[PDB]
Amino acid sequence: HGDFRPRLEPCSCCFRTGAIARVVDGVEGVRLAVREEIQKGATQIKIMASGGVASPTDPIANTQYSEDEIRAIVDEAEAANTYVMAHAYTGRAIARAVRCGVRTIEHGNLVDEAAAKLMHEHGAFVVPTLVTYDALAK
Amino acid sequence: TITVLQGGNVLDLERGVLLEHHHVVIDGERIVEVTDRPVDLPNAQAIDVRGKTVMPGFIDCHVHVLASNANLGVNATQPNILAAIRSLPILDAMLSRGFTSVRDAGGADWSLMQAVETGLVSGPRIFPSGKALSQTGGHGDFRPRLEPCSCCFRTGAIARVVDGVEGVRLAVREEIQKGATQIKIMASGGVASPTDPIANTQYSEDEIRAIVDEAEAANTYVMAHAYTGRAIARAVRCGVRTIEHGNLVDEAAAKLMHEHGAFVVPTLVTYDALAKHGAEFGMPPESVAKVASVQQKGRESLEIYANAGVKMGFGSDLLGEMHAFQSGEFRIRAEVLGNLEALRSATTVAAEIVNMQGQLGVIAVGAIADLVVLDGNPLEDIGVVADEGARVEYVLQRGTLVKRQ
Amino acid sequence: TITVLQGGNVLDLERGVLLEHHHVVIDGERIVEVTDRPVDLPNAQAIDVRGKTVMPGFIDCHVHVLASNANLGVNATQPNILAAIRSLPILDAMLSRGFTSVRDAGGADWSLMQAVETGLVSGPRIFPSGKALSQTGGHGDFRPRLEPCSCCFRTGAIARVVDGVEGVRLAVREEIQKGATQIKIMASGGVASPTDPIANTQYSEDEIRAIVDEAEAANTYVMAHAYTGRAIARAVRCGVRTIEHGNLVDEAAAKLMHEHGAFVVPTLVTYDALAKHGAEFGMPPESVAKVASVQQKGRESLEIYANAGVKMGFGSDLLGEMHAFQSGEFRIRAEVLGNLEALRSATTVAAEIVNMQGQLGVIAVGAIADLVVLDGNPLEDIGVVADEGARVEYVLQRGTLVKRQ
Amino acid sequence: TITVLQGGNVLDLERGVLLEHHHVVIDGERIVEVTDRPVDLPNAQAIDVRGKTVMPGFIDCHVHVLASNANLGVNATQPNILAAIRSLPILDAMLSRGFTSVRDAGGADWSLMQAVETGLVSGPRIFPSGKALSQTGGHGDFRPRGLEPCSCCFRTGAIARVVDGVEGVRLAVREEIQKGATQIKIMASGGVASPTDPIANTQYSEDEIRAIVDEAEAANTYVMAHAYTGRAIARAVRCGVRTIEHGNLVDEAAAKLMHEHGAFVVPTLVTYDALAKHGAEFGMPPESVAKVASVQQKGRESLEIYANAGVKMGFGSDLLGEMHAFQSGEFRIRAEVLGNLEALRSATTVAAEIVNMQGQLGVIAVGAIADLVVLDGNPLEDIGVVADEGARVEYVLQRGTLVKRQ
Ligand SMILES: [Zn+2]
Ligand SMILES: [Zn+2]
Ligand SMILES: [Zn+2]
Ligand SMILES: [Zn+2]
Ligand SMILES: [Zn+2]
Ligand SMILES: [Zn+2]
Ligand SMILES: [Zn+2]
Repeated sequence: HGDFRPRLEPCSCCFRTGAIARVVDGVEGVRLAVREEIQKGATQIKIMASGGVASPTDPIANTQYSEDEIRAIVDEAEAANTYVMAHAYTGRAIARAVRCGVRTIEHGNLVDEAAAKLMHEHGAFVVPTLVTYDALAK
Repeated sequence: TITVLQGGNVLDLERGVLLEHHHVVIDGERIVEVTDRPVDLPNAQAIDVRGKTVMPGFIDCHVHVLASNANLGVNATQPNILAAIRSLPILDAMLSRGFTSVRDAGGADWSLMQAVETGLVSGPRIFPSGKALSQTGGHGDFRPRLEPCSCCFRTGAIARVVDGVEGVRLAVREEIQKGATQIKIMASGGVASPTDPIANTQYSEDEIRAIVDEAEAANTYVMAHAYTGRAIARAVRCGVRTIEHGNLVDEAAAKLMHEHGAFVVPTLVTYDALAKHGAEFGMPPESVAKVASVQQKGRESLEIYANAGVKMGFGSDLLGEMHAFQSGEFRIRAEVLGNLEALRSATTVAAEIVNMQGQLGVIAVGAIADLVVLDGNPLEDIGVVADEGARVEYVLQRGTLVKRQ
Repeated sequence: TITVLQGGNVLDLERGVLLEHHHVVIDGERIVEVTDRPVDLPNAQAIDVRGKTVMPGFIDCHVHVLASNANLGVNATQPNILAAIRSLPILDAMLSRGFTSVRDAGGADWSLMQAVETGLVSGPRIFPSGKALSQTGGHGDFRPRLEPCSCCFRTGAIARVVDGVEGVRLAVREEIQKGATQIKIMASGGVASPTDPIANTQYSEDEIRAIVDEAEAANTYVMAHAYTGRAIARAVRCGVRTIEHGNLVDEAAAKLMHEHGAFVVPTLVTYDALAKHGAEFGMPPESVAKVASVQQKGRESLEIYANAGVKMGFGSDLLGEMHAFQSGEFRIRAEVLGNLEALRSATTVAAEIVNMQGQLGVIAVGAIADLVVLDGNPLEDIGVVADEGARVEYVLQRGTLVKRQ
Repeated sequence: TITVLQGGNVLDLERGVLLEHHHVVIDGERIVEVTDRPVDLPNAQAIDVRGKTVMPGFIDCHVHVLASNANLGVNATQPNILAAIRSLPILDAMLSRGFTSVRDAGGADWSLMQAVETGLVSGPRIFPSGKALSQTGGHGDFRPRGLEPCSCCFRTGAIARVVDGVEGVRLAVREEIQKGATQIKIMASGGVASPTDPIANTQYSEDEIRAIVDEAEAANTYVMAHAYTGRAIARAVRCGVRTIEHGNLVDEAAAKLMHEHGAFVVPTLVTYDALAKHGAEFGMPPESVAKVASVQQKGRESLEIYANAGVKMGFGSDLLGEMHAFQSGEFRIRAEVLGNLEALRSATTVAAEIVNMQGQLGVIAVGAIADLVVLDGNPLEDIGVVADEGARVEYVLQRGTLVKRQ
């Protein structure tokens, strides 16, 4: 959901201040990236854990990151006494993310009650963002 | 507007009969009516299909559209534009043979699939794998027996070499970003590659599992090249959906396959072709050495699969000028299982493999209008489909008529 | 075997007259006889050409065969196999307009050349430049106004970016290894690039001299893109042999060009097309700001060149769907210099540019059978050529007949 | 629409006289009339400038807009988005003092230029250099005497980049021009604000400099060059650099050579006074303030040498950090040696020539761009009406529109 490359590859050495996301894969890759972000003084960690609307190549129904990666990220955030926030639409995408230990779910427009129940139980929060969809409608 | 195939004998595959003098009505790209009514045609393109079999367009679940010559090593090193050009005839010939859809097993990309869909290029609908994943020294590694590798994708390479869990994870995420519809791996040694004996397994289980997971994360599946029962069993246990070739199964592995709900796509016709014109068409001499063994159990494997109840899809896997023999696989399969089965393999079972059950491989209301009009009855003579081409005189694709023969 | 175009009016260009009812005799790929003899036809393919002009195939000295859309930036970034596919119509159309040879000004390679020569693909013989050389921020640099840089050659890319004496030396050596027939460089600001104003020069004299040398070492020459008299003069003084566009010469630069024996290839049609459909066909707004100025002196320059006695070749340089207007350059030139000269630019002078003196661009004994058959006389009505292919009904290429219209 | 400054005393600079009660009529972004012919347009938008001097807006030929603190080492290492933010008050303040154009001498890029031109940000028009070119250990190289690691990407707070070698510089110039520099800045000498280079010695080979000049000329611009001594100056000019920065230690030999080649100078005397008082105080390293003692001596003196050899002089300040406030003081310093006509010429007619905008800026004439300052008093007799930190300028107009009311 953060990869804005159109449908060749090798990206990009260094960070543009206009960039929302960075692209990192792999357990050691994410682990580092979280440590880098916390060093640079983030207060919490955002990940994309499902497809979205604003990115070119990902349909919304599919999931992002392995459970190993997400678990590594949640651990590195907890290690710095903070939490992970996670962008995620479907109940399938939410449920996994929550059980990997993420604390807040962003958007969450397509929950079933099963995933909702799991959220409540784990004590995870949701941050709906309904207004953006009406604006992107018009 | 709107089209009617009138007076045909519509092949219904789940009941296993022709339905004579049934009309089929196409609106846009979809089939709207199948009936033996006198039908109410005002502004319909009538095409008269009296006493000729009309069946769903064929689906081939294992092609390499870009294999324009039998030495895959030298196929990879041909210049890009030239690799692309040489695939254009291959795509045309397939379509004229009745094949309105193909699953490409490494080579074709999303661009090629777009080129047929926008109509820039004549061919079957492509379901591209992107590039097959291969471990180092694997069935996709075409380096001879020193190697530093190679940081740019040649458009005529069938495969790419990637090792390790994060390596393969990233490669799948790449391939799906570039727009693969499914993921191909090499889970065993093969024939067309320099260094791997056929009995050996490829990729650890951690690698395969990682790959399967990334495919499922993008709501698709992994197809896996595998010969022996050992190489098949572990691939299926890791979660691969379709097995390619599969010539050396035991019934143990077939039972496991059936239990997991895994498909096979045998490609027997490629071994018969590689037998006759192997070293002749420029495939390296020690690769034709390996081709002797797999074709033996080839027909025998078909029986094991049917006995275990494992669904079987149609596949050629022909390379280079041997691409002509594509339709002969129908015969090969009809000789072992009934020619009802042979036709089912390329239609209903196929459509399921590519997740288009109800969309392709069946003449029914709501389905896509990918039709073949056939001079004769395939249900009694398999030769009407299995003769290089010959006896197919209409090919319809997504509503429109693309071949008149 | 053997072919006769009988009873045509053969255009002889150095005398400037039609030769009525002269038969032309083709054996293999070569012209064997040109005569008004009743000719001794036993087994020849007679094609009747009574009352129709037969002239050499046209040679366009500046095309971009791969420029399939007007934004050369986005052209570069389109997928490889698509870039290749999309050039096929472009090549086909050029030929059917009567162009049997093109010199490609960056984009096309040896593989494309081969595709047409082996007859895998329809179109003109190509004299490929490989990739246009361009300094950073130069006319072939398509990055917008803090830049990371790439390392693999996209097949839609017109240019590559190389700087430094050694860098350009290596680049020339590389291009010729890959099979370039001549070397293209950008020696000045242009129109189709984002960051360079047209008035300024590109590459040091050191870099250009090195490039020319590496060219000459492979017994070929350099073609140079250049507008103003200042940018031109220094390129000629470094020893570049052809000068592309050249819209803003003064007579001091023209005189020098004459003195050194340097050609020009103006490309006037492309500015008229970019005038009408510039921002309309997807070329960036600040590039069409730059197209206003160069077309002004465009026609005027031809007179300057003619006056100082500088040999002029035919060039279109059209991009994207504007490729159709190719023949229109005949009109534009015929309106300023006679339509003799206009025809000379695409035949006798053109062949000299590509070093095929006596091989192409002349109907004579021993020359290559690249013929156009024309319904009308171009020596009086230039429109019989300059009408997008309307009045050309036969195109012969290396002996064989390729267009019947 | 249309604007009139009415009844102003229009400074004409080539004659050196006020023209009292002349009206100046702006249409769009251009000046269309300077006259005393009563103007008849009610549709206009008018501003009463009775008994007030209206002159062209000032141009400063040497600033570092991004130098938000006096330690250029630590300026380079500040986070990007902060580096940007902190330059906004600097820009806004320069504009209020009457500077409507500035030539940035490394730091500011094309993005900043755009930000003011599209009006996203308040400040003078910028003529960006991008980044100053410097050799290793050069006036641009802020690495301590170690060492030799490091550096990947361009920090937006960095004044310079280090590049060495003929091809290296050639490529760097092309890069800088592609990124949208209007001219090229190089260090051709030791300096004051860098750790390792004593001011006496020269920087860059003649091959390097001459390659730099060529690439700049190929892009129809010029090279500006930082140099102190007559030795360092002469060779720079021999290699074809068009303007020389600072130049505090000329001999009349170099000056004469400068006049001959048509090369300009931009002294920046004010910065050395500021670094004298508040040098080590505002956080510039203790051995950089050791170097500042010497250059200010010959500073005032050099002005006379330049005048004598007839070498054109442009206004420059080159202030760092909070010392940015002293910008206008450079007028008084220059007035005290050469006439205050000359002081005003340096920031107008001469400056606009330096930035190749002769006739476009620095002159109130028909067809020129409407960059105007309205001044309470007459600078031709009291230089303090300009040299007193924004005190006596109550109107600033930029490309037609009014941007400061004070
Ligand atoms: Zn989000
Ligand atoms: Zn295979
Ligand atoms: Zn295969
Ligand atoms: Zn050009
Ligand atoms: Zn061109
Ligand atoms: Zn300086
Ligand atoms: Zn400075």
